[PDB]
Amino acid sequence: ASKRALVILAKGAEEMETVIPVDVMRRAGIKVTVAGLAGKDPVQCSRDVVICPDASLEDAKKEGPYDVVVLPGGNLGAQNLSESAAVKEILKEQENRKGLIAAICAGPTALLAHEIGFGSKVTTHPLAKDKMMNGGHYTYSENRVEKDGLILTSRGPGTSFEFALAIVEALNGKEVAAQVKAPLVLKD
Amino acid sequence: ASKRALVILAKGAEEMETVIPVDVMRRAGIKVTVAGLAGKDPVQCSRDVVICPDASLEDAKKEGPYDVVVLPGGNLGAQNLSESAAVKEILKEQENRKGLIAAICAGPTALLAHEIGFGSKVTTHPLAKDKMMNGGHYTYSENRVEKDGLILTSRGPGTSFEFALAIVEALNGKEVAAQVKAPLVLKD
Repeated sequence: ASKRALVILAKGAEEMETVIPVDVMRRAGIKVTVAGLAGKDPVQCSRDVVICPDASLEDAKKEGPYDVVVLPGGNLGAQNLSESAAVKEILKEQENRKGLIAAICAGPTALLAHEIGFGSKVTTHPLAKDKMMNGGHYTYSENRVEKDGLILTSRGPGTSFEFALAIVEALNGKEVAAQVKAPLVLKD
Repeated sequence: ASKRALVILAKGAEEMETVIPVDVMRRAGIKVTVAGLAGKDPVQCSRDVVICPDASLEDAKKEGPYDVVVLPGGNLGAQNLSESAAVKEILKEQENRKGLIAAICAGPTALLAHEIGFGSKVTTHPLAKDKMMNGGHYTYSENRVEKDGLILTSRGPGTSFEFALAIVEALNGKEVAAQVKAPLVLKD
């Protein structure tokens, strides 16, 4: 009866956008797997923070399904996500089974690369808007967090807490999100 | 001419309170050393995120002085900081040379353990107030970020961005803090 979350961690990911959702989701009682795109080895994030993943993506792939798949941002991280065929397969499968897909900052651009969720309203970092909108396959929003159908997107490192709590509310409900939020000492 | 920051990372530290200041300080051009209290080996944070430190504290100790020493929170992390004689020596030396000391959430309780900065106004997580105030050696503030003399404190994971930007403003000035803040997409 435990919800499961997959966070895909590639070289160049924004470490804040990785750690905040993992931490908050685990506070909400969600079982989170931090999966390394390239294997089990430690991952050097964009600001040189080095994180050890829980598992390789190859192994985590075999322990699904997940109630949410989480794509952090970081320009080089998102580019690595966008080029990986394993990500394509994971995302296409999640879309087909109507599971939640969550991406933040530059992360949503991996959705375009993999032809995921065309027609949805999405947001990105302002600096990633042009890339996301190439072809007009999505409708753009400037909301700090945007959720359309099963696609949940957010704008940047500074929206990471709101992004993570939206995932919690989607998986575990508004009351759990509220309970997890209070000890964090967020402003609003 | 490069400012230097030491972040002391112990088992049980709050990983969000560790990664956010490191990332933001590096965006501000500060040279940050993430130093592991127990050695160079990977550190399991409070929500099971595993971070690889840049160096052992023993080695980082020899490459000072630092313009700021940063104590993350997390209840067990702060307890490990409070029990370490190496932390005592590092903090006492930083106080004597009038360098900045920054602690967040439960981190400030290590200051009391090590008799650092008595008489200053400080804040903590609400749940750590009673511990910090044992003996009446500090004056308590409920401000989200508090700075009195060379002691900079903050309240919780949700204040981590404001805490980190206050460090930047203290070391590099208000204009650099403002430049680093804009791409983060913070609300206020």
